[PDB]
Amino acid sequence: TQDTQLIAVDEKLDITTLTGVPEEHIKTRKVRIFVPARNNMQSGVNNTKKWKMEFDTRERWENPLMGWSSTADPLSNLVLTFSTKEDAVAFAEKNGWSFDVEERKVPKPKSKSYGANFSWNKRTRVSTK
Amino acid sequence: AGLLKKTTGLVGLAVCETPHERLKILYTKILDVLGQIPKNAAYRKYTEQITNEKLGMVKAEPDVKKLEEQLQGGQIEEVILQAENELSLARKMLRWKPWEPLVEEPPANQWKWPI
Amino acid sequence: WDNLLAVIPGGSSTPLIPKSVCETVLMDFDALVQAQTGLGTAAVIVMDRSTDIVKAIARLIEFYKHESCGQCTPCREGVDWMNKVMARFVKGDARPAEIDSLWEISKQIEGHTICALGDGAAWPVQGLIRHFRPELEERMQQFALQHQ
Amino acid sequence: DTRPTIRPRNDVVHKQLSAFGQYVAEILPKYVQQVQVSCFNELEIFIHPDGVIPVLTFLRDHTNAQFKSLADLTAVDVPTRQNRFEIVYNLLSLRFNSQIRVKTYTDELTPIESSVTVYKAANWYEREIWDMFGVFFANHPDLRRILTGYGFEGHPFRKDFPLSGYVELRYDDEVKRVVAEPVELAQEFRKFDLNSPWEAFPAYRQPPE
Amino acid sequence: ASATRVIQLLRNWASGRDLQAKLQLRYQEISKRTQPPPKLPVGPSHKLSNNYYCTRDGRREAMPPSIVMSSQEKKAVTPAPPIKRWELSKDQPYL
Ligand code: SF4
Repeated sequence: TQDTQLIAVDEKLDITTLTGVPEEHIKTRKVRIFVPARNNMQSGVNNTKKWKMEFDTRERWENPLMGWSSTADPLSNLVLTFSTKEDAVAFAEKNGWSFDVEERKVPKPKSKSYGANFSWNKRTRVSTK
Repeated sequence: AGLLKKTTGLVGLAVCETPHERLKILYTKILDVLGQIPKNAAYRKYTEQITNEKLGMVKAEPDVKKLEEQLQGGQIEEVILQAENELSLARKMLRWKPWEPLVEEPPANQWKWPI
Repeated sequence: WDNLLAVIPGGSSTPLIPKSVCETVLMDFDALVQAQTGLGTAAVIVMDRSTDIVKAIARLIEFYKHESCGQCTPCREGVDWMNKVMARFVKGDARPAEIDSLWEISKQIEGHTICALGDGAAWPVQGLIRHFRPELEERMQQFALQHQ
Repeated sequence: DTRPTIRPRNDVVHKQLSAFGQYVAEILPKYVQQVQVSCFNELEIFIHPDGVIPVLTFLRDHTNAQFKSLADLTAVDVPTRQNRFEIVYNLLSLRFNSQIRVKTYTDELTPIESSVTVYKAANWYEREIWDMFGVFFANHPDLRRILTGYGFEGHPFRKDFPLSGYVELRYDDEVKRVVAEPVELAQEFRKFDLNSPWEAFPAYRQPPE
Repeated sequence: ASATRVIQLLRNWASGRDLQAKLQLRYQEISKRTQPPPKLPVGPSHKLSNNYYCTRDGRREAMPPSIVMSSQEKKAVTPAPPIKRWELSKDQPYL
């Protein structure tokens, strides 16, 4: 459908050499994904819908001066975005990076019945609303 | 016609001493170069309509002054440029062949905004 | 009936009807709500010209404030708000727009409550806004007029 | 539109771009994937990668389109999408005072034949894209690192590139010359998690995909 | 201001203009630096009634880009009507 001397690339794409990241920062960097857990104090849900590329945390030494957290981890501040885990791993493998997986936290069915809260032979009666 | 202008209002482009018949002959050019395009193609049905019309009002009144506001193309000297540009296209897609359907649908959700 | 100002034949949770409209109405559940008032329990309370109507709802909203349980929000702080702005109405610390605001506020507490007490709070005061508007208009105009 | 908060909409030209969008769509249906307009009277027609030549050659030369003012050659990285790099053109019509905008999709490696022919303004922009995003373009006269530093590594606007970078610089006495050590920040960029977990706009919401 | 008469006519002559009528230094036309309290106006929608955010919520009024053609007799039309040629400024027609 795109016939212009196409090369049948059967090997997984590895663009790691073009981006030119330091060698110590492509192997000694565990790269992980997950969909953020909702902030338990906030009942809002419109954040646990995307996968992200976040890394492992290196050391944070206090500055000899007033005390800023001086860091030498350039890749630490690299929270990416991903619509689906399949696209998330696709980025991970395309620039081959030591990675692990994680399953989307899926809600369970809350069987809710306000009529249950008051009962005669059932113990789910609530003493105070 | 009238007195031939000295400046077109744009540097580089000069007043043509041969305004209408030059535009006409190159217009007959863009009738015939369009010939080797099949009729079902959309660009033909757009072009020959826009072609065969403005070949009309140029021969409708040979004078330069009225024809500026016949086509809303400004001064005639830039209409020569733009009609030539339309000629360039007819030569361009003579090899582009832009009428068989869309090459391939975009890769999954390749637009998908927002993400 | 001439010295009368407004009988309320429904009671507390029922819109006060001005004396003129009381002269021409049937008291059934249908006909009264055609006049936009309620009949409820047929608690026919009579109140004449000498007493000021803003003072009448002053004690009425005070009763509602002391009877709300605070369970649902629109009644809890809502019935508190009606008493507060109406307290300005009685003395006259308001403006003609504020009459519209309390009607708008009365619209918000209408229906949104768990029970009909919040709705029952609207009906008397809501009837006032539609019926005794000039009486409210003179009430808070006088306070500012002779304050200066 | 008696209210003065929201900006008024303009429908007469709103229908005009859509009519012109279909007008372009019918002529060259081989390369136009989908065309649409937004609320703010901005039409965008979407082209296939190998379509940089004729679509712009169309808008540059058509007697009824004649969009010649090349506005900007932008790129938008989208890591989710397979063709993350999205080269974006932008043309302005002098006679018809409108702004066309065509955008394509491209991988890290896949090229685009240089559109310097239709607009030589793209030539100088074209250098920036390979500097700024890194997408190489085919048969480009001189496609150079022109805006980043000499001998830089990688592409800073790939969303995988740290904001601080990879190499810091200082003058060193023992070499009497500027040496590029790896970065070591005095203070770390205190990222802020700024995303309200409640629905922002029910209009543009993505349905369950 | 400042200067004396015979100097003014010297610079008036050398410049061919009357500089004393208007100069490039402020002497007394400057507004007083301390000013009365600036009572600012209010917003156009500043009203206790019928101003719900259900009415003016421009961020919400926006609709995702209206799609017309997707991958998955007629007449020619223009992106906009052709522009019109501006006339010479009747104030200064020729510099
Ligand atoms: S409206 Fe009813 S439920 Fe709600 S606070 Fe008032 S009395 Fe309680």
